[PDB]
Amino acid sequence: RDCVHTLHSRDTWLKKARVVRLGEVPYKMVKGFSNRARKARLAEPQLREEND
DNA sequence: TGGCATAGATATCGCACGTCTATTATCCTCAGCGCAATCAGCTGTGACTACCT
Repeated sequence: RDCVHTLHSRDTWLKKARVVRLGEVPYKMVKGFSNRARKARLAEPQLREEND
């Protein structure tokens, strides 16, 4: 479990008063969902998985 | 007598079927500007009268 870690978006990290370091690799590329993003993904499902 | 298949008995994990509160950028309102026919005051012009010759 100590090797299992929780993650947040860069915007959510900033909300948590955290700034991602330069060049940091994405620990998890996952589904992205925001108002404009959600509507765009509903427009076409091919990029719903491709957002990451 | 003894090796073990063959199904009775039983859970067991996977696929599928219900809710739930938010990994992140809206909807009306009042004050601030604008545009077009009167109306009035600044300025020009004529009528009346003062002054140098």
